[PDB]
Amino acid sequence: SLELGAADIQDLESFEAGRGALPARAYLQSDAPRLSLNGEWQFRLSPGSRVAPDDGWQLGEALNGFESLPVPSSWPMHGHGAPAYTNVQFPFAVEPPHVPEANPIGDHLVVFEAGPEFFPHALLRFDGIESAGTVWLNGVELGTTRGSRLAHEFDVSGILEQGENTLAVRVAQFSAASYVEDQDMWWLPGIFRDVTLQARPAAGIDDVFVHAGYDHITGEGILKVEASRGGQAIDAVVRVPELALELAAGTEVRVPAVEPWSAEVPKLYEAAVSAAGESVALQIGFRSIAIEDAQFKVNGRRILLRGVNRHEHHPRLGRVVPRDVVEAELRLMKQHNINAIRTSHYPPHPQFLALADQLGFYVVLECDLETHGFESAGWAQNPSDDPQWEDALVDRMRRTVERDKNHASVVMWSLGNEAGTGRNLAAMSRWTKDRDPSRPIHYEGDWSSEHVDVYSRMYASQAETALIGQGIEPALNDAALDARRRAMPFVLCQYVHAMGNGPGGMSEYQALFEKYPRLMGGFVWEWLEHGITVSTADGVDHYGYGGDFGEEVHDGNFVTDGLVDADRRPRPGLLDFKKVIEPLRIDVARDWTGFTLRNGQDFADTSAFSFRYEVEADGGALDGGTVDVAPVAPQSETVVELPGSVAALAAGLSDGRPAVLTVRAVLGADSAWADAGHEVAWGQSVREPGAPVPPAPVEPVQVQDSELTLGPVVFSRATGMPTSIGGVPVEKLGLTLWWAPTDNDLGREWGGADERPLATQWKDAGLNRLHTRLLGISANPGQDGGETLTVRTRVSAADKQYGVLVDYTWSTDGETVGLRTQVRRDGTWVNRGFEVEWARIGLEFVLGEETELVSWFGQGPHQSYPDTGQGARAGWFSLPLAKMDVEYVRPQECGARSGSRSAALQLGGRTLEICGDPFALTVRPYSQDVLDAAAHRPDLKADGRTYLYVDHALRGVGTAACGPGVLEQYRLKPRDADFILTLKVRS
Amino acid sequence: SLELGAADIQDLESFEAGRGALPARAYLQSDAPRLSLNGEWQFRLSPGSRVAPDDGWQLGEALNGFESLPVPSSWPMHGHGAPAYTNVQFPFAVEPPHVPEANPIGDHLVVFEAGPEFFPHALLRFDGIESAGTVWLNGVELGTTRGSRLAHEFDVSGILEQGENTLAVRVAQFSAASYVEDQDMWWLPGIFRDVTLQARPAAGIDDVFVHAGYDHITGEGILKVEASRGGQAIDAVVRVPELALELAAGTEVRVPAVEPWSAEVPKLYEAAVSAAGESVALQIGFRSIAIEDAQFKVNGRRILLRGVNRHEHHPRLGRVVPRDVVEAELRLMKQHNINAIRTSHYPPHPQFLALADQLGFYVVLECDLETHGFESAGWAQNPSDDPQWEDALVDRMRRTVERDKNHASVVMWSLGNEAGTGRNLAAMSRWTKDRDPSRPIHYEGDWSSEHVDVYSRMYASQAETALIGQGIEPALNDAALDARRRAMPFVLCQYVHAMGNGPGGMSEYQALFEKYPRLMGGFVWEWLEHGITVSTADGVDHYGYGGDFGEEVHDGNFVTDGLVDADRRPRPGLLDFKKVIEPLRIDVARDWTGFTLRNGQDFADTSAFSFRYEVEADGGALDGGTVDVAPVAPQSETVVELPGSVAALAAGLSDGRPAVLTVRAVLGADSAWADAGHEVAWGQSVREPGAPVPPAPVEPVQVQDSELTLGPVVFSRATGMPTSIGGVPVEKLGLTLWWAPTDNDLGREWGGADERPLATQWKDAGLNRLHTRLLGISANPGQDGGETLTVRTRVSAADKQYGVLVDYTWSTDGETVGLRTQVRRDGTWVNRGFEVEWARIGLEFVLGEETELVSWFGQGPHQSYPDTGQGARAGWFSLPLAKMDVEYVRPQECGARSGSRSAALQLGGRTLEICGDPFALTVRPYSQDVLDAAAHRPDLKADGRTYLYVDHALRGVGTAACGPGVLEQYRLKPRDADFILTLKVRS
Ligand SMILES: OC[C@H]1O[C@@H](O)[C@H](O)[C@@H](O)[C@H]1O
Ligand SMILES: OC[C@H]1O[C@@H](O)[C@H](O)[C@@H](O)[C@H]1O
Ligand SMILES: OC[C@H]1O[C@@H](O)[C@H](O)[C@@H](O)[C@H]1O
Ligand SMILES: OC[C@H]1O[C@@H](O)[C@H](O)[C@@H](O)[C@H]1O
Ligand code: NA
Ligand code: NA
Ligand code: NA
Ligand code: NA
Ligand code: NA
Ligand code: NA
Ligand code: NA
Ligand code: NA
Ligand code: NA
Ligand code: NA
Repeated sequence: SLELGAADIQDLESFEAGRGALPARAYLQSDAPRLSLNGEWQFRLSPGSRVAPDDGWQLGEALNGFESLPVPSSWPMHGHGAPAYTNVQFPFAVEPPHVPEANPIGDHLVVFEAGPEFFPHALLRFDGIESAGTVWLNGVELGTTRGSRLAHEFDVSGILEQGENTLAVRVAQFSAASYVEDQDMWWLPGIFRDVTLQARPAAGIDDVFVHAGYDHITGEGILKVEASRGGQAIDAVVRVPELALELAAGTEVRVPAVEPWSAEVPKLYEAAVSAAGESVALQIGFRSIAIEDAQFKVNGRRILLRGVNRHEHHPRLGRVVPRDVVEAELRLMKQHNINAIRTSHYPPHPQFLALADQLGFYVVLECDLETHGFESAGWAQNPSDDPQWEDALVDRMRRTVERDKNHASVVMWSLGNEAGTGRNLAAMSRWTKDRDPSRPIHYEGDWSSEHVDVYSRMYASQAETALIGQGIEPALNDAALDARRRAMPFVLCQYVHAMGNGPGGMSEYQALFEKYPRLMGGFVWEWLEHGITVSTADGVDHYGYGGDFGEEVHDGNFVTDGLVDADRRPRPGLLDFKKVIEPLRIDVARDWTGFTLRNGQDFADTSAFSFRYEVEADGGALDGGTVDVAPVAPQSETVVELPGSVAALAAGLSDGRPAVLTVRAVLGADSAWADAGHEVAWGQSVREPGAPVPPAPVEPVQVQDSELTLGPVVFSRATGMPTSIGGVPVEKLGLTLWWAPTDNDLGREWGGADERPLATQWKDAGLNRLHTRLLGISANPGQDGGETLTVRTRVSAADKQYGVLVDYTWSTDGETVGLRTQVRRDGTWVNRGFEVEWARIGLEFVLGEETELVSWFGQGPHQSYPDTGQGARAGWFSLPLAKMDVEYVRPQECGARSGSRSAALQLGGRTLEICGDPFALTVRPYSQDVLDAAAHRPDLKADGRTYLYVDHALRGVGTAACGPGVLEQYRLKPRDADFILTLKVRS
Repeated sequence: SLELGAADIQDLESFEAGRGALPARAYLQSDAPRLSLNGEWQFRLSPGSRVAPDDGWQLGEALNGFESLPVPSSWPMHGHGAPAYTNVQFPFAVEPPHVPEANPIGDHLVVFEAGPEFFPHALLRFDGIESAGTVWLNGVELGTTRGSRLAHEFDVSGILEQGENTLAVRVAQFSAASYVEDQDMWWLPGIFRDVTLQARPAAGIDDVFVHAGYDHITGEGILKVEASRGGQAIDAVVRVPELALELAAGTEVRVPAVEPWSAEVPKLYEAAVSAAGESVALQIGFRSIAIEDAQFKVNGRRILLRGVNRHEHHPRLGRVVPRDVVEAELRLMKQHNINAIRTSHYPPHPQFLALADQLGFYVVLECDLETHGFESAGWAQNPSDDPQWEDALVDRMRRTVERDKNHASVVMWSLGNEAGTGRNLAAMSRWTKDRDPSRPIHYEGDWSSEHVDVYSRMYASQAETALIGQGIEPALNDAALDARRRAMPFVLCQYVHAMGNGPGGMSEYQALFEKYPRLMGGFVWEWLEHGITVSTADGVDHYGYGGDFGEEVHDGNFVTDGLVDADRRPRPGLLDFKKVIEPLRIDVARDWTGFTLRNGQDFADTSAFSFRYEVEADGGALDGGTVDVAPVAPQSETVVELPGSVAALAAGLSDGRPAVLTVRAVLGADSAWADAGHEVAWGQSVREPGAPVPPAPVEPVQVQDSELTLGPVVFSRATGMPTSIGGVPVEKLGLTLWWAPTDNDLGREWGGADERPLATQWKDAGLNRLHTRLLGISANPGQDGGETLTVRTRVSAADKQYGVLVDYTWSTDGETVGLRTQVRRDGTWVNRGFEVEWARIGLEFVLGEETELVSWFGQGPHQSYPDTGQGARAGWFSLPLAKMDVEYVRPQECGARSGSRSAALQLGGRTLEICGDPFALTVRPYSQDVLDAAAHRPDLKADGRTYLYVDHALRGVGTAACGPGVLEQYRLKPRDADFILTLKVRS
């Protein structure tokens, strides 16, 4: 046997869970001496095991080819190799347990000093290594690590020396473990979490298991704190000063009156567990979880999960998320009404749990297991059902549970994600149920739900969710399993996929969640986009995605699919989600005399809120103030009278004059996660402006050689289009039926014989390449000598027989311009045997000047489409042109403001005003073809023009990239239509 | 009605065949004064009718914005606008008869002088205007033209002035006529054929209709020459000096003994038809066409059509083909055994016919009609069935027939191409049959063949052609139509689509054509690639295709689909076609004592040929000479003894020594189309070399730290691959299963539930991204202390479970290296539910040095794949590296030499020799990924390496871009395989 590297590769191809580590235990804050070894290490990268040197480097002499690297790190984020993104597909041939030849091997080394406090006994702790580590201390092999987001500890007693020590870690990117770590995220090798030296004093505490239940009938806590050393129960004293408790470890007691823990009221009691040589600090939250009557209950009450799936990602540091970023993003979640987190799809940093305990989230804590890439071969060779993987998979679940078992915020254990079905998942479940019966088990991969306590699905349609909510879903074939599952509460562990413009359809899910007790709620996919910061030539920063790093196989921008960008800037979808899940419902009376208030919280009353009202009209705020609301109990509702001045305004206002009454619930005092005045919920009553009044057509049409003039409008006799309106240059006016496809429009709509993405249906139909033919121009009798001008056109596409006849009828009294647009189908809009859907029925004005400011009356300030925009409230808004856009990583249709009644564009010295029955408003400095063609934001370029879109109809955006497409009521099928606009130019 | 251009557009949207022209007539050479107005004209381009100026330009004063342009021209070939390519799809919305707003309008003007010989009567002739012309002379509108490849004449009597005249022509690119001119070719507006002034003397001859039949029983000609003036029969004298004839026009006579016209013997008699004021010169070919017993017969004999479809294209002049290019390309056709031409899909230049008469081609003369783009809407609005188009379509057929009716070479009239079915096609057929019953009618669009005389199909499979050949195809539903069609002879008006690497499957068609009398033969699609010369930045010329000129809709390189490139350089497919259709069959005896000779001609014996033999061995030609063959009658065969020295050589040669006997039929004397010695047919008998002798494995394996040495081979212990062989640096050695897709591999294979193109099946399966894992390296006992080296690998692709185990076993005696390769499937090669086919089973050697020369024993000199290479004969060949490639416009797999037994690559100072059982040999200066990625030839770049491909198996190339894919016997399904090679390096 003559090839090199055979021994290294045999270890990497091992089915075992690594070797030499201490037993799995909790992460515990203790008074034992601790030394962080984080800092600047030395690093050397080789392309595979067979050429990785065996040159004595572990002794830190002859450091040929090492350079400085921070640890913790995801090494490709610091110029060593490159990040690589795949969703489902493995980036290596699928032949477990074998590894590819191209397998980055990273050799890490650090020299440190240990004082006498680390003797005689100490350990080394590694909180994460992707994917396989071998650890040496002073040349002595301690062992190996498997389970990339799991902790490993190694005893260094007798190996650690007083004074200088040399720690060496060889890390392989790929190993047999990669076959069970196929999460949809970047592949990023490294020592990416803390490395810590911990003294282990005699008579200490190795592990602690807190049991802190709550009896909602009596108000009592039920407390038992187990403590062990070396795997044996030990005498320790547990002290809980706030509850006046001093008790022995290992004894169960009843605490007469505790305040229970929930995400809404995350009450924690400080406790210490003390042995003669070591003391552990704990935060204890008393809460009990029960499944009863097909409901998921905490402390005796059904809860509603308002969740997100949280990955660990940083755009410049990879899997290393700095603590201040964690703290800020959790506050941002609370500020957007989120109360639940799924740790997709692996345990988080160990210090994450205390923050979730403190700030208050219901946490689904998920084991590091996903074998999704085996699905394409019908799950042949799936690790989850292969006996050779049993010890490895049970070890993952054991380490997951042991680390985090003391945290009140963890309300469910999850076995993993998209790992199919099989005997090893059943083993993991059995192990967990035996070890910790206090928490229900979650796993979506096995729909029969045989080895779980809740029924979990991902992206089940609103329709199917409604059936499950009513308990009337189709039965399993096994009647015993059906009876069990039909009696389980139901959770969407992932739903309303938040990629790009979207997600649509959130309100239809939320109405079900709030109506049906069996529906626990849902976790959006996902919290964050995994953008990675890159720069073009000339150094414009932007986010990159799959394929931007030279990957042979990748999944493009499917990793940029979140509610916030990688720097935690909200996408519009987060603003809408906040409103959809708001925990108070405020229904303002149409006569402005009061509002109905529903408290949708599970435990807290409304005493934390201040209730504010404001009345706004075109001239500004007319009135505002606070109203005193007696605290409303959870799940209750009341009517609140508004002060009489508000109704008096409603009475006085002229008919047709717009006015907006807004009632808001804000924090009355600072919380841990937001300041006093932070808005939690709102409701509105709107007095809509009257429909626009088209002008009297008293101005005649003036005929020149090549132009026509009608009041302030000049028209080309060659095209029938205006060339200027009140001095504003017009380069083009035409009908629009299409938009630059969203990420959702690039997804297939499963169901229906046509499974082309909508973007492809549009391209096949020519909707992205429409052309206009002029049929005629004629003047007609107006009023008092005036005339109207009718321009008749037909819109179609090359090689197609279907079209729409579009008639524009222009009128003017010299100041206001009336524009009537009439659209009539000419031939059936069917292509390749399927009906052609439209994006919109609208007009595109291309103006020959740049727009500085856009103002409108409608919804805002952010974008809104028919099935989104919940967070866009009624009002008057004004934005610089640049802020009308949405900085999605792949540019796509975005920025429409649906429900507009009036708009004003400032174009230098003139203002173009537009009024209509509800229309969508979009304004861009580049064309739709530039938007569509652009793959990254630097591809967008302003051309000195204004592209103004006025839509009479729009389709929704749905979630077709993953899950339901646009629901029927928001789809736009071809139809005939007519609509009126008025236009005015002020100088 | 206020829009501009309404009158111009109404004329362009007219269904009528234009106006003001003289009656259609023949193109006739006459002694009447003629003046060509070709030369430098003045030209002005406008973007559409509505802005085209009406500024008096037709009077040639105030020439604001005109510049010089040659006429004839296709104006986009001279920098005015751009060529645009579509295949089927129309480049404008389909709403006949309406035209798009973007419609290039070209205003042409020339001033010329007319002498007194053009008075009192003269006409102006236009032999082609694409697509709509309006003609003025001295400001007087003469009329308009429709039918872009048809002639129009206008009477200028009373309008032409003695002295200076001003001719003005406004030409619109698009008109209602564009809907009936949807040929797959470039859209190219212009005045693209001759413009001629012709005097019309009193007592002249306006039209002539030659009727020249042949009675094959008596050998007599049957002659009647009709002559008219002003639509009335006239007294004229017909003189045919060579036949001693002086006869009256309008009288039918029997000529006692003529020599009949055929493509093989294109006998023409010079004749003159004379009235008092004008004389016409004619070339008369006596031939009669008959359909009898389901056979297409000329002069009493069934013929075999060896055809091509000929478009008119020039890479720099567009639809203008210079006469010297026409003459040369026709000679090139004859030089490649072609005897028939279809004028796809419009009449050719009027002077083309005399050349076809003279050089000898059977011509299918096709009317300018194609409505293919209506098929996508189920032929809704198809002009061919719309009564409004009847006069326009009958006018096209009338002008087609009248122009060319006197030419012996025209043996069938065709109504058009891909125009569906309908009443107007039936009218065209009825008109033609009434006017000229001497020629059968062709039209493939109506398979029922109700209004035609032959059954025509395009790209019918070899299988279906065999059924039709035997008269056993499925019946039509109408038994009367079935009886008629089953009694028709059958022609493939298009077959073996010649796009890119290919066409495969030609031999299977040819065997049928020669076996079954009902099969008339076939016309390849097509003669030429319509490449257009363009240049990159830095000025490297290359051909462009669809999309290279900014087209919104286009069909890419589907216009580069010919046997020759646009400059008439042969593609390999033409060299193979020449051999497939060779009109003599030479079958050399295996004992080299003689050959069987079949004369496959229809009329001529073999007396025109000299029969040559040559014997070649490794050292060169051993013997050669001529053999006297008594002339063999058409459709007969004989055995010819070879001189005894040839057999004596066969006897003397050592067993296993390679030797090639070639017998060739060459022209014994110059012809009109080639020189004496031009090769027409050949046959060979080959004494194959013995299989290679692997060396005795007497050399041991030497083990170094990171390398192994086995005789002259050095191996990496990290990869198992050789790093040098006899000092030749080796960068990579690995298995190949894939090739850079051909144009055919990009086509769908209709039939079978999998209609992905093969290229897509390969991409989905990862065949374009294979990776290799090393399993082990070990030495084994050899002979006399020597050892063999076995390297075990596995080849697969990321995210796939299927692989192939590949074992390489190396041996050496210090000079020769033996390489045994064993391939074993590991898992089923099925992806997406369908079996994955392979391109090949071979090896890729990447050498670290450039190759100057490639020599081999096998077939050549050009490329050969399993279902091609008919023209590649056995022999020894040697080419510079650059000449191994094939300059297809879109680079793709090409250049393999199948059937190789030995190869030698000169790499500077060393020669690498390879021997094997038959293998395919390819050598390139760039990798397969560069080849695949390249869209035009300048994308290819040499990287300083040599890419050497040795294939044990290859698949065929088929014709899947249009018509049959690879036939079953040439497909390469996954299998297990083993093969031996020997390698030697000479310095
Ligand atoms: O973004 C697509 C998503 O699809 C789900 O099936 C998966 O569980 C998620 O991890 C993510 O990949
Ligand atoms: O102010 C009410 C709060 O209720 C919590 O349960 C939630 O996590 C917060 O996001 C906020 O909605
Ligand atoms: O190259 C594809 C070919 O397809 C045929 O159907 C057509 O008759 C030809 O003109 C050419 O378009
Ligand atoms: O030399 C025989 C010749 O026969 C003709 O019919 C044919 O057009 C030529 O290409 C050549 O084959
Ligand atoms: Na619920
Ligand atoms: Na994703
Ligand atoms: Na209050
Ligand atoms: Na809204
Ligand atoms: Na885009
Ligand atoms: Na035949
Ligand atoms: Na073509
Ligand atoms: Na002879
Ligand atoms: Na051959
Ligand atoms: Na290519």
